[PDB]
Amino acid sequence: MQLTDFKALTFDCYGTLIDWETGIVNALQPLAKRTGKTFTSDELLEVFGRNESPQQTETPGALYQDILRAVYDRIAKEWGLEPDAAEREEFGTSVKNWPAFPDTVEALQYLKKHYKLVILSNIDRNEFKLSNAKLGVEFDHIITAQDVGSYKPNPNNFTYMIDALAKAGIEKKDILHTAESLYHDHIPANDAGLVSAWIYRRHGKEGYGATHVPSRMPNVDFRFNSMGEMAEAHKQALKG
Repeated sequence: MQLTDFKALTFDCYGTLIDWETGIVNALQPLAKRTGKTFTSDELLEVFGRNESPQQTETPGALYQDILRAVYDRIAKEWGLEPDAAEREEFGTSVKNWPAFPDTVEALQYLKKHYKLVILSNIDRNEFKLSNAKLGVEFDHIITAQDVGSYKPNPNNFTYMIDALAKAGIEKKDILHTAESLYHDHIPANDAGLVSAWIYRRHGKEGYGATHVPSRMPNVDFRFNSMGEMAEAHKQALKG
């Protein structure tokens, strides 16, 4: 079991490559300021996660901005605030402001030299196009919840991706599914028979943050605390 055995990295984006937690914390600041309260980042992410998961209907909405706008309305209500139309508009379009993790671009640019790179996203294609401009590489394949007809962890998202990659020349055993979310990615990757690389982005933090809690702990074949550390492990494997 070696990193170099694989031909394609199939990525989660939001939480693995894009730091969506920092993006959400930043995007909630205008609304939070009106409460007069003081929130930690963990507290804001708890509020976001408790109010976003209900919006994850079985059939995906066409536009992720509609989820964010509905979340804004829910959070304004929870905080005893009246919603503001301009704040809602800015919050709903905020994916374009969500930053990459500081290590992501250099890691992706290295791994692009050696692997086919694929995206599996629950956030829609045009939002991901905005994030992609910050990620420093072109992705060979991009699969969204709108393509599949469901959100991960639905098994259809993984069979859709596996079939797409097979048609592109990548056998299932040559896929390494690389992602932070045990719930969204590694439980269904396990069930689908994929090998997993767990990027534990919250390794130095408490809890799951903006990420849904998993029903079980999945098996993972590789563990890294960052994308940069995955790239370093590949470099070390090639050196012997």
